Amino acid sequence: DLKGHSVREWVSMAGPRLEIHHRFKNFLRTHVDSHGHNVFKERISDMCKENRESLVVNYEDLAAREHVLAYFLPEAPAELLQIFDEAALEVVLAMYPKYDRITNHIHVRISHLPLVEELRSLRQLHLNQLIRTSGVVTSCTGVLPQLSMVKYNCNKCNFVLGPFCQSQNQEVKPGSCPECQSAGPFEVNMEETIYQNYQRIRIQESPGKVAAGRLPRSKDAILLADLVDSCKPGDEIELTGIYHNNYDGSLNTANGFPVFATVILANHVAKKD
Amino acid sequence: EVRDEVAEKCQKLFLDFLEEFQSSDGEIKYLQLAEELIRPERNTLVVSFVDLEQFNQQLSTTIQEEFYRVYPYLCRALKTFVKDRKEIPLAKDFYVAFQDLPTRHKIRELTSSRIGLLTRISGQVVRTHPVHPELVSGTFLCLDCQTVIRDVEQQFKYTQPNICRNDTNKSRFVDFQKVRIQETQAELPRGSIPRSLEVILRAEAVESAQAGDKCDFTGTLIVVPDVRDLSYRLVFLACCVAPTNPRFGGQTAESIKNQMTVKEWEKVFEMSQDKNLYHNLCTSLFPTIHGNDEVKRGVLLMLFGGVPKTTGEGTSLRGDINVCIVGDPSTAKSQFLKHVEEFSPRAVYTSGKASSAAGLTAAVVRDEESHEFVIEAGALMLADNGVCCIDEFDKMDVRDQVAIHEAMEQQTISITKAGVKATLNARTSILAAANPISGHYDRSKSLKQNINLSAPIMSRFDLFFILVDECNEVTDYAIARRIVDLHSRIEESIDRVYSLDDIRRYLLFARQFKPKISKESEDFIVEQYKHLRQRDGTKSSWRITVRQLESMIRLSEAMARMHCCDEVQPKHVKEAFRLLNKSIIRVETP
DNA sequence: AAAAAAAAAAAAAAAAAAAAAAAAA
DNA sequence: TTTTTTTTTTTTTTTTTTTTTTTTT
Ligand SMILES: Nc1ncnc2c1ncn2[C@@H]1O[C@H](COP(=O)(O)OP(=O)(O)O)[C@@H](O)[C@H]1O
Ligand SMILES: [Mg+2]
Ligand SMILES: [Zn+2]
Ligand SMILES: [Zn+2]
Repeated sequence: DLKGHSVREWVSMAGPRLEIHHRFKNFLRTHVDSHGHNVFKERISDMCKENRESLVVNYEDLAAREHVLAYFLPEAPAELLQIFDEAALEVVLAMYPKYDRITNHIHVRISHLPLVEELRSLRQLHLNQLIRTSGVVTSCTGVLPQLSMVKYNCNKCNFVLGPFCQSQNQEVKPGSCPECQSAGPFEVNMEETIYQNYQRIRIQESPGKVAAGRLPRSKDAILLADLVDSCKPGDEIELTGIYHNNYDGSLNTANGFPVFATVILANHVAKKD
Repeated sequence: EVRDEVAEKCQKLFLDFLEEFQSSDGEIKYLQLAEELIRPERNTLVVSFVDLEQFNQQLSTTIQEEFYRVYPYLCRALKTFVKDRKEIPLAKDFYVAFQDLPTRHKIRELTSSRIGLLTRISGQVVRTHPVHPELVSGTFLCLDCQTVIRDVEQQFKYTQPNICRNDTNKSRFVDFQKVRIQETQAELPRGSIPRSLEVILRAEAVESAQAGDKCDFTGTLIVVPDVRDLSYRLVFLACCVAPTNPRFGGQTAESIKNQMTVKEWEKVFEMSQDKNLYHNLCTSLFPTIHGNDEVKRGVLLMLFGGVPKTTGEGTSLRGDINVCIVGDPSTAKSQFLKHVEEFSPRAVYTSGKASSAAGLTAAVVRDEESHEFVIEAGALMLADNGVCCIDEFDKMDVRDQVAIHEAMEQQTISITKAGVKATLNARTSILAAANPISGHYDRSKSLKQNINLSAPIMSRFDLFFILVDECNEVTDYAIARRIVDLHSRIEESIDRVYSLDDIRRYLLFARQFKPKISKESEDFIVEQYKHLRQRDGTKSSWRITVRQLESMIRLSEAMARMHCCDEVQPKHVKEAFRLLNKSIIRVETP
C-alpha cells in the first residue's frame, strides 16, 4: 500500500486507518499456524481466562500474512499500535462479550522484531520508531500511579469536569469549566479519576557486549500499566519500545544547548533467563 | 534577501572540486565516496584537506580563514552534489568532514583570533557524554496569533524567533555529543595545570573518541553564551576525529589484518615466522635495562596475556596475567613500569598514595545537559584491555587495595552512587612494583613476610619477580657500562630490532588469537605441574598451589599468542614452566 | 616512647522541595 | 491585573580533607 506523502500522515487519514483496522482484525481471525490452528484463538481465550488484558504478537507471522502492516508498524508505532488495540478489543468482545466489563481496553505487545540494536547505536534517525534493544536493568522505581483519565474539580461551582485523557507527552491543562465558565485553578478528583501503573526503569548495555575501550550506555524506559514489575534490577532483558522524544525534553534552560532527552516507551519486555 | 557572495562563491568552487577532483587513477574519488552516502547511518563525507589544497588553493585558504561562515554552504554544496545523482531523502541532511590539515595548534594557542575558523588540535579525551538528538532548525508556533515561525536556526542555545512574523515531528535533528578533552603532557607549560575545553561532536563522528584516547580534533573554535549579559565560553566544534598516532596505516583477526597496509602485514608476518622472536622482543622492548631477563619475559607475556574463558555454570576463568616486582631500590622496577606504560596503548600508570579510591576505580557525575548521568572513568577503567602500572604498590591504602583486589577477582567494578548503579568491565592486567618491608628484601624469609601486601592481593598475582641487589662487581661493571653508554649516546646506542610501532601492531594482531590446548600439551602441563608441586616437598619463597597451575596455563596461552600459533605446543608449556620455576626463589638461611 | 593505621570532626558542596517576590505582558 | 520564572531558604545529605585517637614495635 506504498502511496502518499508521509507514513504517519498516511495512517492518520481515516481511510487507510479503517483499512488497516479491518485487515488486522481479519489477520487475527485468519492467521492460524503451520499446525497450531488459530493460535490467537487460544491466546485470547487464556488471556481472558486469567484477565491478562494483553496480547503478545510475533512480528514474523504478522509480516508474513500482512507485509504492508508490518512495514508500516516500525515507521509509526504509535498509530498502528493504537489501531491494533482498538481491533483486539472488539475481537475479544466478539470472542468474550462479557469480558467488556474488564479493563475496557486491550494492549498489543510485539515480539521478535527483526532488527535489534544496541544502546550505543541509537541515533536521531531512530526517533519515533519501534526499536528492539537488549540490556541490564540498572535501576527501577516503584509502581507510581499516573493519571489516565483525569476529572478535575472546579472550585467555584463544585462541578466535576469531564474526562481529559492524560497524554504521556504533555500534562493535561483543563479549560474553563462548562458550567460557571471559570478558568480557575482546578484540582484532581481522585475518587472519580482512573489511573494507570507507571514504572520507570533504566536499561544499560550488557558488560559482556561492550567493547574494550568503551563505557556502557544507558537509556530510560517507561513501563505502563501492564509491563510494571516485569523487571528487577540485574535482569538481562530484551526491550521493544518506541524511542520517544517529544514529551517535555528540551534543554531550553539557560546554560544549556538545544539537546533533547530520550526515553523508550516500553511496549514489550522479555527476560532472557 | 542579501546574498553572502563570498559564501556562494565558496559553495560553487567546492561543488566544482567535488564533481571534478580526480585521484591518481583519474577517477572522481569523491563521487565514489558519496556513492556510500545514500545508505542510512551515513551522512558525512570525509574530504582530505590536502586534496582541497591541491585542487583550489584559494578555496582552501578561504575555507581555512572563513570556515564557520561557509560551512553551511559547503554542506549545501554536498547536498546538491549527492541529490542530483541518487534518490536520497529530501529531508536528509549531509555534513562535510575535513582531515589531514597540514598544521596543528596547541590548546594554549586557541586565542579569540581563532574563533570561527578552521583549526586542528591534539588532546587527550577525559570523558564522553551520551549522544543526544540536537535541534538545528524546526518549527515554532506563536501563542498570540498562531503564526508558525518556521526553520529558526538555533545557535548552541534554545533560540525562539525574536519577533513574530505577524514541534518535533516536523523538525530536523542531528546527533550531538559533548566530549571533554584536556591538554597533552608535551604541551604543558612549566608549572601549569592542563587546560580542558569541551569539544562537541555531531552526526557520524559522534562516538569516534573514547575516554583515555589521544585524539586530534579538526574543526572550529566557537563561543557559546553561558537587556541581558553576554557571558561567553570557548568551545570546540569538531567535524572529524582521528587518533593522534594511528596504529595501522589502512574486531577480529581478519578485520585487523585488513586494517593494516601491505608493508605492515609484511613486517608482522615476517616477525611471526622469525625464530627467536622471544629474545628479539625482550631486547627491543627494554634496550636500556641490563639483565633481568626473567622480568622482561614476564612483562612481555603480560602484554600478550592469556585467553579469557567462561564456565558452563557461568564462572569466569581469568585470562589476563598480572605481575609484581619486589626488591631492593635502584633495581629498575619503576623503569619497567614506565617502559610498559609508554609503550603499550591503553596503558595507565599510577602511584601508591597519589590516587584515591574514586579516581582509581570510577566515579559518577550528572550530565549537565539532560537527565542522564555520565561515568568518569578511573585509572583501572582506562586500562581496560590494556595494562595498569601501579608503582609503589605496597604504599597504597587498604581502602584502594580492596578495589584493586576486586578488579583482579571479577574484572568488574560495581558502583552505586549519585542516583545511578552500574556494573562496568575492567579487563586489565596489573604490573605492580612493591618495595620490600624495611626497604630491603630479606632473603631469609618467605615472600609473604618480605612485603606488606595482604594475602588476597598476593594470591592472584600470577608472577612475582624478586630483584635483589647482590653486590657483585661484574654486574656493577656491566650496569655502569650500559648506563654510561646510554648517557653518552642518547638518541643512538639503542638498536632495537623492531620499532615500538611495529611491536604495537604485532601485539594488536596477536591479541586476537585464541590458542587451543592439545592433548599432548595437556599431558605435558600435568607432568610439569606435578614436578612444580614436588619442588615444594629446602623451602621456597612461597608455597605452590593450583593457582600456579592456572598461571602456567595462562602463560602457555600467552606464549602461544606470541608466535600467533593456533595450538599450544609442548614447547610453550616448557617455557612457561621454566619461567615460573625461576620466579620461585629458595629461602636460603644460615 | 614514638610511628602507623583508623576513626571521628568538621567544613564545603550538592540535591531538592517548597514558599514568596519581581518582571512581563 | 495576573501569570510566570526566578529567588531564596530551609533541610538534609554527601564528600574531601584534616585532625584526633587507637594500636603496635
Ligand atoms: N639493571 C639495570 N640496567 C640499567 N639501568 C638500571 C639497572 N638497575 C637500575 N638502573 C637504573 O637505576 C635508576 C633507578 O632505578 P628505579 O627504577 O628508580 O629504582 P626503583 O625500582 O627502586 O624505583 C633507573 O633510572 C635505572 O636506569
Ligand atoms: Mg621505586
Ligand atoms: Zn465552575
Ligand atoms: Zn504572533
